[PDB]
Amino acid sequence: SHMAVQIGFLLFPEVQQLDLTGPHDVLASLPDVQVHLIWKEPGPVVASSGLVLQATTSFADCPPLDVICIPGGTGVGALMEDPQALAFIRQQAARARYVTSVCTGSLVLGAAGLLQGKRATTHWAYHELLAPLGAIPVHERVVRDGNLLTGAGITAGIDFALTLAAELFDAATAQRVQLQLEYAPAPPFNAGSPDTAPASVVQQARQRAADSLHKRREITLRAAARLAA
Amino acid sequence: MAVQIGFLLFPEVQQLDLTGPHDVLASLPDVQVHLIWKEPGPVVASSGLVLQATTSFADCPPLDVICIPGGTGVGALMEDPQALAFIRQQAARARYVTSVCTGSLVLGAAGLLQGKRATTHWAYHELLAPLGAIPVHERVVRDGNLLTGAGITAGIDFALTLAAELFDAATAQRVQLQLEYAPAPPFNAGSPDTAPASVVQQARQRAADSLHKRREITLRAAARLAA
Repeated sequence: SHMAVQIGFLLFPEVQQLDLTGPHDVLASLPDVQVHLIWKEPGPVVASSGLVLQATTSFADCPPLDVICIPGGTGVGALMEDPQALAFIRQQAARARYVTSVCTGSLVLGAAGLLQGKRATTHWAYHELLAPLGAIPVHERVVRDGNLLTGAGITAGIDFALTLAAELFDAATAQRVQLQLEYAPAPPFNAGSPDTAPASVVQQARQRAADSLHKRREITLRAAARLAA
Repeated sequence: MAVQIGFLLFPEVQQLDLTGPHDVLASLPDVQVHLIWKEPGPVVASSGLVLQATTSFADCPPLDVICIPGGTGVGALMEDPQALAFIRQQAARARYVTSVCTGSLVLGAAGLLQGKRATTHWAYHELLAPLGAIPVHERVVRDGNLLTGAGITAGIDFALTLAAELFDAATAQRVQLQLEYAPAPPFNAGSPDTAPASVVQQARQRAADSLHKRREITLRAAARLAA
């Protein structure tokens, strides 16, 4: 309807698609919501896995949003230095009811200046990059600070979206959606956190990310310098 | 030599049934993932999210794994002879025949659950028995080379289970850590056993019309298998 809650996800090249599609299916289950997928122009955008998604609106045509949500992925590094994307995020955040992200999407919020003095989380492997952007880093799965909600790595988007559902509506509605999604997880292994995974697995995860971390650290410090000037 | 994994992408799919497993499995080495429909091109999910099929039935390579997601659109598939014949064609040699949520009802309509242990979404579980399955109330059920997952989000648990079977435990653990899949749901309402009674009543009330329509489709599909 024309009174629908307006929810917008930034959809960018090399996004981690589950960061977006998990929350999307949770939030699209709520009453009278309209969901936008936003990029520089409508059309196909290819996720890091090769899955093709479709942006529904441009920055210029996007209506004022009640919720803005930034997913993460390999493509965040480019977004952290994209003045057009950062300007759009800041404009929408001025009036959004909730300003949100999943995984390394919080680094984009940081580059936009929206984490200064705020508690936030991100993917476990990139958590150290929050502090240079002014955030108070919190090692929890879903972190709230006022109208800022941030989720941790990839699959945390589902827990994040159920938390957001309860704030937009109420606990009963969020529970109904949880039941419809049969979200009673039973992972076959206990390796979802660096604290519980086998040490051998964590060490490989850290080394496989080392080059990306060093590159993102330099981008992060450039973005921080632009906030300081 | 790459492992060929195919998902059936159909109109009115529940997209998370597909996109959850897709991001898990596409993270593995030496795999190629296909999104299959009658023709390549856009296919709109039940939420309005637009996905893109990458291959037609005819161009799909022989699959190591076939996976049927669920959603509103399964009712049509259960009486679509082309889709059912394609599924049987690929199941004949696939190493694994699989589904998530109400995708197992499509496997049932194709005749592939006869005498097998299987699960589905909690609200439609009663429809497995008329399709010949032995219904099991577990989140991921394996019977030989058949793996079925329960409702929607069970696809993530299903996909990690499958990853370990295709490769090994260490490979599945690496992917689990990259996905930071250590869930901490904000409520305990993911199962009819644990949700408040008021929430269960509302969820059942909302599913009632779909369940009735699917009771009727299921009995026609079963009668075809019998005749």
